[PDB]
Amino acid sequence: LPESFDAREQWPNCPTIKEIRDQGSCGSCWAFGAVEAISDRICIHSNG
Amino acid sequence: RVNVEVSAEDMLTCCGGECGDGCNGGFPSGAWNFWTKKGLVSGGLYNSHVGCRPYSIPPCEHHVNGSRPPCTGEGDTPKCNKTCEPGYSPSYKEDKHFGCSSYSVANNEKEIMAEIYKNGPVEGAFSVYSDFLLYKSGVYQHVSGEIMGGHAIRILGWGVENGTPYWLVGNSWNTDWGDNGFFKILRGQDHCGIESEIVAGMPCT
Ligand SMILES: COC(=O)CNC(=O)CNC(=O)[C@H](CC(C)C)NC(=O)[C@H]1O[C@@H]1C(=O)N[C@@H](CC(C)C)C(=O)N1CCC[C@H]1C(=O)O
Repeated sequence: LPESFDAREQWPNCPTIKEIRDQGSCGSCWAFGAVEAISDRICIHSNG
Repeated sequence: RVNVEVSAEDMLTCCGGECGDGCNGGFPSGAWNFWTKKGLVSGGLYNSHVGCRPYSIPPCEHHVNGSRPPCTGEGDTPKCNKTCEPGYSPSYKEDKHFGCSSYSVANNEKEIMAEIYKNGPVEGAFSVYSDFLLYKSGVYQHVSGEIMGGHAIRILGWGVENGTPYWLVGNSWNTDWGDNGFFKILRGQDHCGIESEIVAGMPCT
């Protein structure tokens, strides 16, 4: 494995990876960590 | 075939007991499980009008001074409404994206790096101490402050800064907090438990 690795640079066709969201006044950190990574993954594995 | 903004609204409001307790916190693995059982519809930022179910809780200032109102530490969990916003197509049921697997990655820095390298960003959790709130840049390392609670985030890479190894992490406190919404935290010694609750999963292709 490489010394460094930035997912934003490695999958440039997947803008969600660079996105930062705002959970608002709610303890929904658990849901955000999930949906954000799920969005990145749906894009990264776009079928086959 | 799909670059979609997955709805945080749908996960937060409709998962129920299996994910924990809505705005009062929950379980990361429970959330990935929901994705595989019920799927998630699309949904963008607070009033973007993007997707089936955009986020309904307004953005606020998270431990910083900005132009938005200050956050007031968790409010009420909104209703689980199984409908898309007006004007959006397709319907709720057909806008659902399903995951085909949900799993936990071991507390092992190398296995976490391999997972991210091969399959993409993962979700993790760590203990937030008071000194983290003021983070601005560099590699975070807990020095002092009282425990504020657990926090789940997205880990999307790693690196070495000034000789100090770190994890590249995306917070969910908007972009005016920290380093444009991101931060780096000490890697390799389960610092604040950053390596202890890594969860991920794979989409149904
Ligand atoms: C089986 O497990 C257990 O028995 C323990 N779990 C539980 O008790 C329920 N889960 C939790 O309490 C998780 C823990 C985490 C380690 C997975 N917290 C959460 O889901 C949230 O309370 C994440 C969150 O949103 N935290 C808040 C509080 C901060 C201090 C971390 C936050 O970011 N906030 C709350 C307000 C808006 C935003 C902010 O402060 O800027």
